[PDB]
Amino acid sequence: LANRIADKFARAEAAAFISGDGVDKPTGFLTKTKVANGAWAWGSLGYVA
Amino acid sequence: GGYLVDPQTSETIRGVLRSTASLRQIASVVNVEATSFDVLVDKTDMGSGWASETAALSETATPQIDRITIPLHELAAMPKASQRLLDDSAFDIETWLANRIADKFARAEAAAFISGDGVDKPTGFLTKTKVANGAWAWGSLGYVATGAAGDFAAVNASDAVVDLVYALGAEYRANASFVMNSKTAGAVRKMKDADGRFLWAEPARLMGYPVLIAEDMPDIAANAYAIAFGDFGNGYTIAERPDLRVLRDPFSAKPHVLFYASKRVGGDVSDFAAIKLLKFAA
Amino acid sequence: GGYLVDPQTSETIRGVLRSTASLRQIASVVNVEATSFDVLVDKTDMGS
Amino acid sequence: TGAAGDFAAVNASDAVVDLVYALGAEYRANASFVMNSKTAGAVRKMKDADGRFLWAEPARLMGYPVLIAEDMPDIAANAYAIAFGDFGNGYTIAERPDLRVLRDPFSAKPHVLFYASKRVGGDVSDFAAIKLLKFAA
Amino acid sequence: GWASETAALSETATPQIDRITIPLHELAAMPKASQRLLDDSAFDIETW
Amino acid sequence: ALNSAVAAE
Amino acid sequence: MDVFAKHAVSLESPAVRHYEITPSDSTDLARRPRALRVQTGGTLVLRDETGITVTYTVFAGEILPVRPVRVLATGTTATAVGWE
Amino acid sequence: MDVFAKHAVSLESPAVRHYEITPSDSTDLARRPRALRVQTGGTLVLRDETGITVTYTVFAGEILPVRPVRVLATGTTATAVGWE
Amino acid sequence: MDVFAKHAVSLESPAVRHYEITPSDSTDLARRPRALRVQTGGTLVLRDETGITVTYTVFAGEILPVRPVRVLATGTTATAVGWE
Amino acid sequence: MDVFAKHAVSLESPAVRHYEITPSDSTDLARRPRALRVQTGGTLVLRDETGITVTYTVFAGEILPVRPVRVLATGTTATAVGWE
Amino acid sequence: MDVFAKHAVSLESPAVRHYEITPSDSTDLARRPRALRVQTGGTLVLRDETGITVTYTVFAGEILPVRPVRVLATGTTATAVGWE
Amino acid sequence: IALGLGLGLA
Repeated sequence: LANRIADKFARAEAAAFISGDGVDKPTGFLTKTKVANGAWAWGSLGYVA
Repeated sequence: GGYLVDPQTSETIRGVLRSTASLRQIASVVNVEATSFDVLVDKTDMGSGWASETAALSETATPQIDRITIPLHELAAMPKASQRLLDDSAFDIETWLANRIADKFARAEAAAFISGDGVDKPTGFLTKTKVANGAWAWGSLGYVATGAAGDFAAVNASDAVVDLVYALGAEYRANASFVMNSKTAGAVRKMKDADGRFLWAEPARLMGYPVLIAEDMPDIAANAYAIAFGDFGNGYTIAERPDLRVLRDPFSAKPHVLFYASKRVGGDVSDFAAIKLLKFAA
Repeated sequence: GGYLVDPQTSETIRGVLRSTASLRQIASVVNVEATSFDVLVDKTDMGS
Repeated sequence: TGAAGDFAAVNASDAVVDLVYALGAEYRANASFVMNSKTAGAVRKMKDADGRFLWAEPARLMGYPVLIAEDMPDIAANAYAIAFGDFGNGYTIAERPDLRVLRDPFSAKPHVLFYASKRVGGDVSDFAAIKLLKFAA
Repeated sequence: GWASETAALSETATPQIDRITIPLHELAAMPKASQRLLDDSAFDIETW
Repeated sequence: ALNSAVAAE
Repeated sequence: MDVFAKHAVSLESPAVRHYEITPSDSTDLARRPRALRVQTGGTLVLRDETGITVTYTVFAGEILPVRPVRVLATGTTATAVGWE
Repeated sequence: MDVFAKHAVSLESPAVRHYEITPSDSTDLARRPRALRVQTGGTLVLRDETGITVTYTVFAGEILPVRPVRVLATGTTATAVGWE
Repeated sequence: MDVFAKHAVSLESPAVRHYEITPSDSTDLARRPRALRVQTGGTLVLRDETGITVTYTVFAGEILPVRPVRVLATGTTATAVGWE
Repeated sequence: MDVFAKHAVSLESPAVRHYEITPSDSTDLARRPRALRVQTGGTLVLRDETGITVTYTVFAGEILPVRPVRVLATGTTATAVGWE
Repeated sequence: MDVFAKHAVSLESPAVRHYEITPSDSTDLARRPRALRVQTGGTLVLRDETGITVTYTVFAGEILPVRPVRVLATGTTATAVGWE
Repeated sequence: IALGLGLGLA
């Protein structure tokens, strides 16, 4: 169980590192108010289409 | 004068060198001094909480556990050799038959590791109640279908290879391999683009993934499973004894020697999520 | 005489092997014994 | 191959790949092509519908090493210009590895007349390990 | 065989053996060199 | 590996 | 027995699969064709994936190498068969 | 003496091999052609490998870049020659 | 549902996008087409990117595989639709 | 001055070299052409490399993308020019 | 705005650059064209780079995918425009 | 344009 709980923790933190929101878990980079690149400011991530 | 010429023979009695690609080198080999082997896998996973500061914490999930029973059958051969030969045939016939029996067993267990059934031989991955991928339950191997019945797909050929690759799981593709036979590998290398150039680029790997050329998978029939792909090192468990038990009997066949040799070996699939197949149906 | 057969179990209990590509091996992993961490970045530059 | 003189026109280089994959799995682990130079030139001249030659210092073909001999027949009507296989298992050379020289100042009298010889032999040992390409039909 | 539990295993096949005779012929050449050349031709013509 | 009487065996 | 079985089917390649089309009018086609073989001459209207449509005054047996998403039934007087 | 002997024969390439076809009707063709050169104008019916068939009101000397599996004899009034 | 969705659209490939052109006369086209399907026969004038122009006495339903930058309105009597 | 000088000449490429053909009848052509431009309409007979021959009822100015080895003179009423 | 700007212009690709040709007669063309769009039907004579020439009885609006070095003026009755 | 059999644009 000490190996399998660690496995599930390393797999469940990957969802928070990517698509996680702010509540009680890390906020992933997909949830960071994306603003289109070219109109790029600091407080936002850029995308191209 | 020509009776003085005494032709020199070879050092070691040679033979035709047949295929040794036996799936044993890519799977999980386990030494076993028993009659059956029992692998214990997990078919589910746990749950994580992301627990808050001061709310609660309930019971979380615990992975349910499957026992898979390797039957560990035996494989026996008994050549009858002559006592006049063994004393007068200066090549060491005892260890030559012990090498050839070991070669025959390593070749005959390759057919049982792939398409053997349950009766006194291991069950290969092909005889494991295949279910189309997408509706994948645990007790089954998944396949994807190409399209047209005989050959690959018509308008878009060779993506059957790609979606079979990318429907196998991300961790299993880290060390995975294709398994084919030679007249399927020839047909895959014959596949070519709209201009006449074969579209694919000593292990003879495909798309970067290694390729095991068996000789015991089916060829490309109407509904055959000619190409398999996956992490056989986690998916397939071979349980065996790492020796070749030889007993010589000068007693039943009385002027003969009658080497009874038998190693014993078993195995089926241990992880159903780690092998996918290519069906040619629809 | 088939009850004396006692099948040998595995050495280690195995498991289904799920994905571990977790973005932890490419990002900046920092050990921290506190309630929070404060990365201090520079959002502009100087002039010459 | 197909057509009598050349390779098979509609689909070409398939006579190569079924020759490779009609040789066995173990022998292809260390096998080699055997050709001559004007056959290897005719192979390298093969190109797709774009004019680009499709076969991408030992001058290997399809990953497999190639021995450019000079004593095979060229691409004739019913010739066997390309061989392929594990000749290390398939073909056996038996010889004396020394070159016996006897100089003779006695027969040809103002001359020295070096009589040199070595003895050598060999045919196929393993018939399963050599495959040929016939250009007939 | 894939021998059963109680099957009374009879004989099996045993590979028949072929001898192929390498004949070991000989290959001979006899060049004719001048004794005036060998004495006056400072390159080592014998080993050449 | 059989009798020495038959040549091919 | 096709000698071109291993060859991939590009857009430039000949018609492997053919199916007759109906002027469906605001229901898209099942599969969009690489080309249209016209059966009976007339006019027919064709819509792209970007949505713009024009009328084509087509002749009787012409193939036209256009790749339409939907054939509408408003101005369609011409029957065609799709090639793919 | 062809200077294009080493070139591969694609589907887009010209007709290397030609053979006249008969309206066989529930026996498939020997080799399926890349294209059909029509000899006499009329109607002819063509079946794919997927099985669906349509009638083609074809003209006299047209080539039609379709790749049929079987030409049936029910509605076939037009004689053609296959190209491959 | 296109089976050729992953395929790249080359210049040789069939017409994905079509738009009717107007004889703009010293204002260039929005997108230059791979080919021009003519709607009504007549004459039309076409300019390259290098600037040289000729008159084309075109027929009714012909496709002409030219890639023009601007269609002028001086000698244009023929209506066409661009393919791209 | 050709800007396409470095480009390779495939089978799909346009006609670089042209030569008029005579209905030779059991003497093969000097070079087999990629295509045949017909000059005068009629019938002409064409033989493959595999030997089978058919009659083509060809029209006046058609190009036919066939690659013949020999044009016989028995049924040939039509004059053509080879393209290669 | 061309979406095919990055694409290379092959021999099989559509006509990027067009220029009207004159029957120059023993002065070679400035640039040899990939194809010839004929303006007025008639006869025109074409020479390869190897030097052999034939007369083409061409029709009115045909494109002919030939790549000529020089168009002579002896038998040329037909006006054409080159494509490249 | 050129000499293929291909249902295509050019």
